Amino acid sequence: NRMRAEREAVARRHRSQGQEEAEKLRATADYEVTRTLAEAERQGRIMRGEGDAEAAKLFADAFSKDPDFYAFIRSLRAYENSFSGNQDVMVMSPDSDFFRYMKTP
Amino acid sequence: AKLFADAFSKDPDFYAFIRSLRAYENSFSGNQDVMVMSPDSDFFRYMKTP
Amino acid sequence: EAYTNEVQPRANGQAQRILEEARAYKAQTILEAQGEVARFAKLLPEYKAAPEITRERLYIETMEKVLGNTRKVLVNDKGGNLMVLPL
Amino acid sequence: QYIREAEAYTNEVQPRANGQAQRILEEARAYKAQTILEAQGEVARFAKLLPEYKAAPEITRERLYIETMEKVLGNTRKVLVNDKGGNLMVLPL
Repeated sequence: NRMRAEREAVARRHRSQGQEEAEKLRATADYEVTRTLAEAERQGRIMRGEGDAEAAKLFADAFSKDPDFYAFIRSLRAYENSFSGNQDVMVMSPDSDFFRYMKTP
Repeated sequence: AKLFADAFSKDPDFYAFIRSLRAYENSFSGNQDVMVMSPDSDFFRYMKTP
Repeated sequence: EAYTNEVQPRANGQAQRILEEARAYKAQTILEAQGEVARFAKLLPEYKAAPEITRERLYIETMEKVLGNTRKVLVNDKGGNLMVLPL
Repeated sequence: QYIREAEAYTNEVQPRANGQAQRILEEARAYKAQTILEAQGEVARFAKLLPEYKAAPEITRERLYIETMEKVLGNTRKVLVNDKGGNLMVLPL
């Protein structure tokens, strides 16, 4: 039974060593994917910046005319968007700004 | 960091502004994070009578 | 030979992909920007005609929207008590 | 048999450790390559966007601020309660 072991040990070595090389090459493959993924993302940001950068001059002049009214209409819209859900509670009072005609004349 | 340092040293306040804004959405992404606002709060300014 | 000649296509296709992909965002960004720019360029002249009325209507309209969904309390002031009761 | 099986286990695990070593070594290289390239892309965005902000700082800041607030506000539990009444509890889970 001892002879079996010594051959069996060599066998596992030959089997296990081959596995090791797989890991080495497998890892290098992952690096190449990461080299191209980042490269692509870099080119994207460059163009993706020009996009918002190009629109920034448009928004700038459009809202420069009246940034107080733009903030008013935009913030009013933002409230409807933010308060879209029913997870908040508006704790007002019967004399609040909106509740001005809620009192007896 | 070298590229960040040079590209952001051009305007530190603006980089902080843009980076600070981006950080908020990444953290508050979940609804579990509650925000106890107030009507007086600077943002909630146009939600009142004009 | 023929090993490197095939690597380039893979990246070449991906390169043109992002180009068009990012160009679409920029195209949409410009387009959407112009639309929003035109949206405010049409309400501003009419807003200046009647700022108080336009502000009041938008405000009252905006209010009934937020209030329509969010819950309300309408509790009298001068009381420092509430139960956040979150989850 | 315990000794015979033991030698197999020792000889089997040693080559596997070497393979794992390269994987973590290679992953660090990929991280380094990804971070440098990613930084360059972000730098370009900031470089192109910076002049736009300098042209209209208040409008750009206000536009970005309102937009930023809307998203963080939409994904949170707004309260809108007079700060006077600061009587609340955490109720954690």
